[PDB]
Amino acid sequence: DPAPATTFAHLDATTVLSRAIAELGIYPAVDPLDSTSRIMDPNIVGSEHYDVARGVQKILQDYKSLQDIIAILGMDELSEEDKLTVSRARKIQRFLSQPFQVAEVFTGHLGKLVPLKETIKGFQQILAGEYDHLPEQAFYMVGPIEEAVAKADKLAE
Amino acid sequence: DPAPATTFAHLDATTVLSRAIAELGIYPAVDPLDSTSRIMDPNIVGSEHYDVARGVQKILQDYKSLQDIIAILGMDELSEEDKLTVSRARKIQRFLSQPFQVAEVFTGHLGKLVPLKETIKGFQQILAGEYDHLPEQAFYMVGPIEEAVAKADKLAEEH
Amino acid sequence: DPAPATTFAHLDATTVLSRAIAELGIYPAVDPLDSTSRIMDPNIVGSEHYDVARGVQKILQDYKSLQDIIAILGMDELSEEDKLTVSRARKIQRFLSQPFQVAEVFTGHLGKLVPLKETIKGFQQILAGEYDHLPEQAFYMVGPIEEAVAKADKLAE
Amino acid sequence: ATLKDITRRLKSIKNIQKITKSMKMVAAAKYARAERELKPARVYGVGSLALYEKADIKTPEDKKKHLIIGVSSDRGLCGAIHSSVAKQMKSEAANLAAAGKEVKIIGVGDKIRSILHRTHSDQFLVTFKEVGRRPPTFGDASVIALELLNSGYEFDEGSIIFNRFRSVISYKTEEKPIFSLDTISSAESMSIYDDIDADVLRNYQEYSLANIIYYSLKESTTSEQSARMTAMDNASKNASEMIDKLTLTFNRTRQAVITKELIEIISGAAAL
Amino acid sequence: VAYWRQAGLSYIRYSQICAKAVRDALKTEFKANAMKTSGSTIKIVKV
Amino acid sequence: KQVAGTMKLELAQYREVAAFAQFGSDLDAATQQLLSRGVRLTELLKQGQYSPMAIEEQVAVIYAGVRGYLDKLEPSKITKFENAFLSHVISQHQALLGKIRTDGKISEESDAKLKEIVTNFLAGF
Amino acid sequence: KQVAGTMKLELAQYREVAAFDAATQQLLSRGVRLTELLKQGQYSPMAIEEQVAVIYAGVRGYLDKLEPSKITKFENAFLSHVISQHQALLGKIRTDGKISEESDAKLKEIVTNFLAGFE
Amino acid sequence: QMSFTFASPTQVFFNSANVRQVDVPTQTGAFGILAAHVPTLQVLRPGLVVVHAEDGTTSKYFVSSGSVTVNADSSVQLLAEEAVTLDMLDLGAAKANLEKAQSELLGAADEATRAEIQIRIEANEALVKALE
Amino acid sequence: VRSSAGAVRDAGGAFGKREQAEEERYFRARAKEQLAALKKHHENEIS
Repeated sequence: DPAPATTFAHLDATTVLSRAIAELGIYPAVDPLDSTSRIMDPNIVGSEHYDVARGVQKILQDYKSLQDIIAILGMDELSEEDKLTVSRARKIQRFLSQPFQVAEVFTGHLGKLVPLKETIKGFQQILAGEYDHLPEQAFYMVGPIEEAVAKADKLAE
Repeated sequence: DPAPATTFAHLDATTVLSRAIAELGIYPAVDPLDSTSRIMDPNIVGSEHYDVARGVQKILQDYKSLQDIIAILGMDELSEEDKLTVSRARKIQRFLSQPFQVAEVFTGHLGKLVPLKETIKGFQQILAGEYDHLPEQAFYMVGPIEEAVAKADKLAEEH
Repeated sequence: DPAPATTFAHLDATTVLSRAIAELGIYPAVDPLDSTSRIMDPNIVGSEHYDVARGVQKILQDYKSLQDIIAILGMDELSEEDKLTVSRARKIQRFLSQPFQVAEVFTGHLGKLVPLKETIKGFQQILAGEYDHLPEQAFYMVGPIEEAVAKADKLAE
Repeated sequence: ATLKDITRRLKSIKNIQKITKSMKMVAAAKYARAERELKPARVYGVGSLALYEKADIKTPEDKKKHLIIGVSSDRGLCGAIHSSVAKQMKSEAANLAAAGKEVKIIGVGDKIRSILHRTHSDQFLVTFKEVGRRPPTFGDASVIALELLNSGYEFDEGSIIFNRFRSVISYKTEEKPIFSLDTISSAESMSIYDDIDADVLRNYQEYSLANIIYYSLKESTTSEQSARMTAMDNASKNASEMIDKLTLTFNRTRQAVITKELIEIISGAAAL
Repeated sequence: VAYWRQAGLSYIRYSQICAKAVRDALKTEFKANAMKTSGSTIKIVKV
Repeated sequence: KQVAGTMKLELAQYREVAAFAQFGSDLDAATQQLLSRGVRLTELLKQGQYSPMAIEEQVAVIYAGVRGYLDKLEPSKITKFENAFLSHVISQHQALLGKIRTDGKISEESDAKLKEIVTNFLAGF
Repeated sequence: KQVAGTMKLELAQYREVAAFDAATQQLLSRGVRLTELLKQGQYSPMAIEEQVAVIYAGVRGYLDKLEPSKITKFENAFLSHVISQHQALLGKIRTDGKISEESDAKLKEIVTNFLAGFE
Repeated sequence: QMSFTFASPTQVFFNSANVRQVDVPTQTGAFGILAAHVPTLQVLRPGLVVVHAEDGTTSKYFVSSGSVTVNADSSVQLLAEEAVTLDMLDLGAAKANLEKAQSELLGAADEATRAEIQIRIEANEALVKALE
Repeated sequence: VRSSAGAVRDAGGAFGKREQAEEERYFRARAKEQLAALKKHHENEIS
């Protein structure tokens, strides 16, 4: 339409809040795959940041594709690598959720402000497999990754 | 269109003739799922009349939904509670047709008038299942239901 | 559009080139079922010519009617006569394509003039069924049907 | 075309896409169940074949009768299942008839009967319907075997054609031979089998026939359900890929209609 | 020969009857689990 | 709020497996129960010309329907049950309706009393 | 009127089973026969008598066996035969307006005779 | 050693197992199969197969009918149209059915129907005499 | 745009014609069977 067609010639990025992710309890609802950006370029954001973002996108697409197979052929017929990617994808999904200092009254959790480098480190570690030995809920609504590790400990004590 | 769209608000009863139904040969082509009225209430026309009218409409709408599935499956695959629905809906579609006295030039048949009681009773019976044993073409262009029975008998005999 | 719509009434023979065909690689992209002439008369072009042309058009039209189902339920949902019709129609669609002299620089293939009798003969044979054993591609961009048979032989090895 | 035409086409294609999506869901359910039930039936049928495998019984090549049992279902929309089975049936029938053998054909399923009712119309000996609506059972195989034996056709050799289920993507049209006690008795390989008079041998042959028919039913049912899953998935994907283009065209045409009506209004306004 | 084959039965029928008997002689629990996967739905057509 | 909060989710789940409704069988007990609850919930929302219902009565009907005291009923009869159950509750248990109306909440005491009423009525239907 | 009453109805029935039993197979055969009978040349109109003659021939069933691709020629040949042999019948049908019973019998004879000797 | 394969159409009990001895019924009469029994084909009677594993434990399955093949390579295939462990049966039912069948035995409707009654009678007879 | 019910018939495409033809086939078959049954019942009821 001429209105969005003219508007999108100026947008430098896009954030797609989706209901299908507020139902799953992940907040903010930002849709990790519909959301795009012009500066997802190794020159602009850097090689490590770009590679981490690409890795997270790839694993999330793979999990999206495998969700149908799990919903049809059953979970028991997935290779070890497929199940590992499913675990990684669920952990990453939960890790994208964050507590907001302004939504404390809803969650009650004290708000966090994750600096960029800590986010890159956390996702690098999750993707490389360093945290294959933690439970999914250890990642739901936590700030840095080290806070996720702390939660993982405190949920088994 | 603006013209009919605007006229719709100035009528107490509309009978939307349809080209699609007229293509099936059903005459009058009145569209059962688009003709409305203001006296079609259980208080003004009576409980049984209202229940039968709504039953006819609901079965026709169900048939409309089923046609989409019949697109792909075929009709042998339909369950046995739906093949009945489709058969009944086709019977009702045919039974809604009627020969008029001013159309003798086209159809050749004899025009008929069906008092209200005959229509309500015939549609009650078609819905209830009291005519699953007659072919649908038995109802095409007939007046009361008894005439459909007689026509079915004549088709059988001449078979 | 008003301009071509108006000019259609001033021409003896029209030749509607269509982008849909050209995107299939067939060239010239002429649309067989929109091209018309005023000398398509059995008393002008004879009876064999007229009959062959009308048989070609009939079969192409049948295939066009089938395309709606074919595009969804695949060709595995057609009667045997329909499968045979589709095979003939694809063979004919291809055989109509020709390499021009002026398109050597584009295609590299040698340009061909197909005499009228050769054209009638080839299409009569394709319609009769003398070539139901060859593959479609044996007809793509060839002159008279002799070259089609030769190309099928080349492909068979 | 006009806006109304594109609207109607798009609505119909959306309906078809939804129907095929639900169909793929259902076929997936039925296939999961059938592939669950095919585990024991596979070892059962393989055990049944064991004898004729490990004591090979080639039939005396100077017979006159044969039988071809093709296995399939009533329902369509399942790729080239019925097509492949009927193609194999007719291939074998013609090859055999080349040698003058008087072949006969039994089709399990209406589709097989129909595909072969143009040519081989007379050779049919009996056919069965209501296959695939519910999972086949040994009762079904015993019914087929009975209706075969009772029919006054003393076949000397036979083959059964069905669709072995390789994987949820692939199946192979396999053929398994089946013999007759006249052949079993006069086979040298059988000399090593004791307590075999000409009675336990053909009680055993009747049971073996029922076994092979049941095995073929189970294989073909699993293969058919997997094929329907794949076919309806492909149909849904084709419908969605078509709805993409139809939606783009619909939006273009809607904007064109708005612009055209507006230009007509303003051109009338200016003209006066 | 055997006495049932004297009537002309086949071993298929003999197994049908024996299996039907065993099925009939199951626990009330296992009837619901064995009554299915036992019946037949195929039907023949005259040629 | 207490009741419609879960009714909304039940209908949302039903609406995304509505297509199967025709096939109905051939599917697990999960979607089967989903679209057997959805049909009942839908048939509770039917209503007649010029006959609005008091809030407490709507709450009672939706409570019966969604807590699960109707999944063992043929859908065609649901409406009748409603038109009966309603009247029954209006006649005998006016005190409970008054308490729901005034408190504006389903206190666990009222919740238990309502469950008892629904169970007793549904038993004798 | 007489011939068209049957012909229109038969075409109307065949038009709803065109996208394809014994009775219905006969129905489709007859419908295709009629449809091949409705084709025509160009700049070659026919007298009403000949139109009714060929329509009668095709709608009574005197073409239920002849091949489809042959009706296109049969009609042609058939017309010549009548226009060369039984012009008295056509004149009688045209003047009388209606098809009389003796005229109907004459047409029956002529149609069967030409059919037998046409192959 | 012996490769044992015991199967019903619905389920499977042993699959190329390694049992020591298996006792099967038969039309020609009961017999036991050991690690190198001479090859045979047979069809079962309604009886109870007993299997002794490599270690000394007995598993008893009532089978209704089927076939048993002992091959050159000492591979037994025992296929039963209906195999059930003894705990899956109830006396009262079987005894009542046996008595019912005998009651209909007097009504010799025909050689065929007589045959079916006789088969039911012996099937139930073996049922009771294995259960009791 | 959204999807209605019974839009395949409305579109009139190849699929709609396929609807109408297939449905007519099935109900022609059933009408033949019902007419046969009606005649047979008539004969069985003259007695």
